[PDB]
Amino acid sequence: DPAGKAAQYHKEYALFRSANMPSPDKLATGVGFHSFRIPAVVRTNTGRILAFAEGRRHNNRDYGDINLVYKRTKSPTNNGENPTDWESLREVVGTGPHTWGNPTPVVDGNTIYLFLSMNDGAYSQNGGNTLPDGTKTKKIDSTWVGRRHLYLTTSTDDGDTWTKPVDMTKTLTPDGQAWDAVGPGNGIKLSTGELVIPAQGRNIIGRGPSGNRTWSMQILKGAGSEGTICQTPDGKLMRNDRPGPMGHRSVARGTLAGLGPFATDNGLPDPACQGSILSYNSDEPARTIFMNSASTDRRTAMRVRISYDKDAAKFNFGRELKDAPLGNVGNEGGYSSMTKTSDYKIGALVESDWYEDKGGEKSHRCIIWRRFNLSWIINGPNN
Ligand SMILES: O=C(O)[C@@]1(O)C[C@H](O)[C@@H](O)[C@H]([C@H](O)[C@H](O)CO)O1
Repeated sequence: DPAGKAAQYHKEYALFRSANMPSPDKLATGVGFHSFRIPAVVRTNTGRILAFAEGRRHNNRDYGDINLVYKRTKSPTNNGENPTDWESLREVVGTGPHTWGNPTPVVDGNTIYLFLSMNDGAYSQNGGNTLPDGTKTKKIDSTWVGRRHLYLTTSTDDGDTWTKPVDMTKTLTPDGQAWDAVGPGNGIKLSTGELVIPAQGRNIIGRGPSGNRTWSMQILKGAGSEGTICQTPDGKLMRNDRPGPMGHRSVARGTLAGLGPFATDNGLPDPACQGSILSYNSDEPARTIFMNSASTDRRTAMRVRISYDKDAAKFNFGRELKDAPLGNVGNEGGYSSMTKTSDYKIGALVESDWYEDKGGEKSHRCIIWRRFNLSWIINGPNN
């Protein structure tokens, strides 16, 4: 890989700063957030970078009052290089005491589509969880009020503003389903122009002229809840999903006509956590980038890898992110999202956990923004 001859570049700093950190991220209304989790990042066709997250208002839990927040780079050309290159925190949607989350964006010409999940504020995945008013949640169920919804919002002004989210659950989530997830992380635009958004048990396929899409479900057998999608260099689709049990990623391949079986990929250990994947380039040699925690049991083993295979069958060892660690962000590791930047870097959002209450709800979570070039990956000491 000729990119391995270039000087290695990496830079890293916190982008979503939890309430306990200096200069914590707050909305202009003064609403702050205990934790930020569940990153998503895209480069728009202007070069601007849009970074999304869940702003978890009172604690780090997945339920309760959670708003879908974002930042953009201040210009289309600054590539997110420095902290001051990013705008202040904004909100896509925060209505009610509800959970709004699972940001799953895809760029489509001059429109950015953002899928997201939602649940009523009185419900959680497991039920019985304590809320700030002293009540306990109900368990997410198959009722309209109690089941996870799927929403879509759009921007046609480079992320500056977002349309009121539209509930797509009735057409883009299977009937009878209770829990659900879209992404989180990103969707893609295929070489043939369709949009593909990964979701629990299914892909969501957008067809139509750029910026005027209509969506349908591609139901999958054996897919995970938190999936990634990526058109590999051979032109095929690949789902690379978070497994149910800890162990390894679960991967399937196919086309818009259907995917083959999901199988455990023993080359990609995973602790049952979200991962991210990115088609980096089409020219020679074509590359797919993958990021996750490369450990069957912990989220603190973040690793970024390259595959040169046309089907992304094999990834290299790659680079452990801890080689370029940050010391004032807690313990890095968790969900991630990657984009290419205009200046030939990979930009990655990565969760980090201050862990002050260990795994309890009071531990503050923040999100790191990393940029690095291919050479940094290729030249890793164990690669
Ligand atoms: O960090 C996790 O592990 C998390 O809890 C965070 C997400 O907000 C949540 O929606 C998702 C879900 O619980 C699993 O995918 C099982 O359905 O996972």
